[PDB]
Amino acid sequence: TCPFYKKIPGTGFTVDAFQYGVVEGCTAYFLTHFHSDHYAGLSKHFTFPVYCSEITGNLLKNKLHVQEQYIHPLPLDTECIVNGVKVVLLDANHCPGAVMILFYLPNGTVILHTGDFRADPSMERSLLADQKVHMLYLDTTYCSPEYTFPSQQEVIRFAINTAFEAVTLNPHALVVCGTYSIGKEKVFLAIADVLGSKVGMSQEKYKTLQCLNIPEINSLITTDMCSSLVHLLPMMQINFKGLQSHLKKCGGKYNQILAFRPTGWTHSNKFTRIADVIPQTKGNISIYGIPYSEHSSYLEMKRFVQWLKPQKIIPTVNVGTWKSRSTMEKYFREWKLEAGY
Ligand code: NI
Repeated sequence: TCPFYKKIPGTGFTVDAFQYGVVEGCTAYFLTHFHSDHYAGLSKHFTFPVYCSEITGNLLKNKLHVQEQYIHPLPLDTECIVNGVKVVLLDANHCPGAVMILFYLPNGTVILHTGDFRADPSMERSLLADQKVHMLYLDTTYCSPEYTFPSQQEVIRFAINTAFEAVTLNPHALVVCGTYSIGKEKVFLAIADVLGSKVGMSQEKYKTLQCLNIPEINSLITTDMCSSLVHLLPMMQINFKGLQSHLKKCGGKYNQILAFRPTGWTHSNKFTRIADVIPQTKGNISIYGIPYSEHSSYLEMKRFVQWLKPQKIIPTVNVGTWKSRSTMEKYFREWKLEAGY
């Protein structure tokens, strides 16, 4: 049974609600992005209309085999009528194809559903500038002041400078980057660009990347592992055992691995600056955990919400415990008292 925070009142619409069977009264199922917790339940046997971005619809057709007749891609930043209701899709600054959804209800209420997002001041000059929002369905993943991390640009500068120094010292070093979903592609693309290499990967991951409308992608990635000195592997394999085993497979081309695990936040964020980050090392293998987030920090979230001034907030993450729900409600009231709405 579908929870209340996935239903849009006064419509036949749901958001990210594919794992509940046939939802009573639902005429259109929206999908914000192609991450497994959000598409859980979709498959080639799905027979109701799915609304989404073009990139999400490429992934639904090629990776999950959803039939074409049920995929309804919408352009971004463009007013569209769906089943009698005006909607707009906005870039969520999350993974490729991820959107926020503005719903203009027939009674005059305006609802923003952020999906998953990383708030940015550039959103203050989108189509959100133009009118008031009554209800905000908010990605609260990091809604507590302990959740701090650097800008994505600082993180990428650290990664590129670390990889370029290692491989210039030792031209026989291999760079490996962990992945387990779409998102965070800038990590491995920026490192391969400074090294003058294509990125090598499995046929399954190549297929996924070919769905993402990245400019000049054919110049950047390959399935020919032997030709490349930046490899992608499953995130589960980014450990000393898994990396040893991969180095065996490269036919004595390499004698060192430098590996990256883009995580979200970890408690090593509470003490260490990005500049001061060091790897875990065993023999000729070194592993860096780098804090590349595709969700809002606490401060980015608070800025967005204090600018938007919604009348009501509905969290969509961390909703399963009374302690989490009470913590989030306290911060919402602080923000509102401080800003005066
Ligand atoms: Ni996500």
